[PDB]
Amino acid sequence: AKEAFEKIYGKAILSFDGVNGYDVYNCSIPFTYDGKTYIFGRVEKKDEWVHSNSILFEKVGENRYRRHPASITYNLENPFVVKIHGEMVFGGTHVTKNGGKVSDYRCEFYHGTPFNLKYFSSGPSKMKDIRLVELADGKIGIFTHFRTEGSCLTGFTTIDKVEDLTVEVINSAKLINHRPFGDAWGGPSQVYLLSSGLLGCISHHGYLLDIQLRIYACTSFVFDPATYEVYNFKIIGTKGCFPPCEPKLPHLADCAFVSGIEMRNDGKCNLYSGIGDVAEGYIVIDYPFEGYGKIVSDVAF
Amino acid sequence: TKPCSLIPAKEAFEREKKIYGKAILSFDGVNGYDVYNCSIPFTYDGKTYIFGRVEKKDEWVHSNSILFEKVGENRYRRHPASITYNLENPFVVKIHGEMVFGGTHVTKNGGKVSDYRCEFYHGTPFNLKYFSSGPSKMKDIRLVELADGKIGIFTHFLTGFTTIDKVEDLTVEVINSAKLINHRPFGDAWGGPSQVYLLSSGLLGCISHHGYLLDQKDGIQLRIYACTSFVFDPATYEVYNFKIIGTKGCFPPCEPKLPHLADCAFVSGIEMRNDGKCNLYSGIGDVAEGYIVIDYPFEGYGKIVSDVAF
Ligand SMILES: OC[C@H]1O[C@@H](O[C@H]2[C@@H](O)[C@H](O)[C@@H](CO)O[C@@H]2O)[C@@H](O)[C@@H](O)[C@@H]1O
Ligand SMILES: OC[C@H]1O[C@@H](O[C@H]2[C@@H](O)[C@H](O)[C@@H](CO)O[C@@H]2O)[C@@H](O)[C@@H](O)[C@@H]1O
Repeated sequence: AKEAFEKIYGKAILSFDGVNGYDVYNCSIPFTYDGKTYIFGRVEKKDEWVHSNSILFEKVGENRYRRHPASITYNLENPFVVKIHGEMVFGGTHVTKNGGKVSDYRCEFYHGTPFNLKYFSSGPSKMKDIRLVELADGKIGIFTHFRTEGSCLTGFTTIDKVEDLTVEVINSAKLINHRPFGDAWGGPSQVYLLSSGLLGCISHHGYLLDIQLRIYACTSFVFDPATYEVYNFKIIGTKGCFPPCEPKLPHLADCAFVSGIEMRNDGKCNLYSGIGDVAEGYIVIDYPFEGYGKIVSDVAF
Repeated sequence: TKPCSLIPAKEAFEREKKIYGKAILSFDGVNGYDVYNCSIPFTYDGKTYIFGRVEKKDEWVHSNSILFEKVGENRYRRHPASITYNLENPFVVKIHGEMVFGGTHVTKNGGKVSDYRCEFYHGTPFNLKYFSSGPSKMKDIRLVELADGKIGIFTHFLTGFTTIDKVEDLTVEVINSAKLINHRPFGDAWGGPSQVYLLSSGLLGCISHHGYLLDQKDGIQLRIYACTSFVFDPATYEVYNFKIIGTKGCFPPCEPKLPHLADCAFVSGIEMRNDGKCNLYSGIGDVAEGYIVIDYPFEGYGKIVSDVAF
């Protein structure tokens, strides 16, 4: 609601080459494959709305990524990755239009190796916020976000195998205790298995500050799959924490759309976020799940 | 019982056809994947291009559409600058001075196909912008710029036809309200529009796919696809000159993706040659793209005046 978060140990905006100067934002977390670092980016012209594609970028230098020409691209917004049963699960939002107007959107899921991803399922109509994680016992955890009916409710369910991911499973997910989130809307960008067996969630939450301001903040919480309880909900980042950048339009002046965290050698983490729907940056923050266990999941493909 | 009405015409075509040449296209830069069910070739900025459906031979419904630049005779390579499209069966047309690009976007549920619709993009060939989808489970939607500057739309429910003023006006509602064309020439064949051309007469030259299920005495069931053409009067919805113009056996040999596709040619369209004949491009056996050199199929109804010179 009104927290008192406004310590950062460093910050940067990433540079992206090979996309004709287009904006790149709302990225996946970085991942490794075959001795290199990669990231998926949402690529869009600054002056175009709902004209995104998701592109695979290879890290080529400090804070610098270049489109990898071998990879196919995906007709998707807000790409994301996770490791399930030793392979990549990749997703994003596929937008349908009717005569230029958005009419539908759904999450599309791919699995395989990073240069050989195969489409296997979509989530339900008008559900953007779906994230997967491998649980300690090898089941697959699924976070869902029920947004269509004016409500903003988060669900959680499990499946045994990734090709069991269906509309029916997602739609029937049991609701989590959402009372910690208050009037915020959103959900996880990246979910992590912790050494405790709990799940560390790095999430995006939106608020109207009261005419209103739209705020999109980087948040975290810890989730217990055994009880459906939520712990330690907090704000961990805002757009003002990142280096300045002119937002895509003025109404996005307080918009950070989180990507996720990466652990550092020094025990702190890089919090990656889309900012202003124009850029990707990171801030260096304290480990947000401190006391609930260390991250044991990885994106080392 | 009720053998498809098209079988006699298919058999007669195989007896009576005139083929002046043939080739299978070669594709570089897709890791040995199959490339089939292409767009027609087009030109842009002094080069020749074609969009291809790219899929591993032993994978079903795992396609992407890739832009290929022409390297040499019958040879194309993936153009690395282009984005790729998560689509089957890509196609192009020129409308109001720009490219309209389309293909089929497949939705799955737990690995199983649950839906598919045509997605449309517009712009220049390396800068295509998504603007609309057709209705659920309608693959074969084709556009053409009419003699009067309106946009003609062919639909498949039975083939329908309707018009719009500007490409942004292409909606599910417009497509679903299309009036049915004269069905009587087509009989009981399954089929759909492929590339549509404006003719100098103001009529439309339509390249189409038509086919049927064939049970074989001892053999397995084939899904025949043949390359067909007809001429269409947009004022009356009348169809002229419906005929077969290509079959898989006309093209160079290629082992089909699965045995039921041993007589599947899924047409792409025609390209005029300097000698007044045409290259008929087709997907063959869902594994390759080829062309056969044929007589101009709209002979007597006017010259093609539409273009894909972008
Ligand atoms: O713009 C802030 C925030 O809003 C949501 O997406 C918007 C836009 O990015 C997207 O093209 C359309 C259609 O899907 O929806 C929203 O207008 C978020 O999901 C996120 O993308 C964005 O940062
Ligand atoms: O396979 C013959 C012919 O059939 C249709 O497509 C098939 C297949 O290629 C496609 O992946 C799926 C899902 O759309 O549908 C059909 O099984 C045609 O549309 C054409 O693509 C193909 O040559």
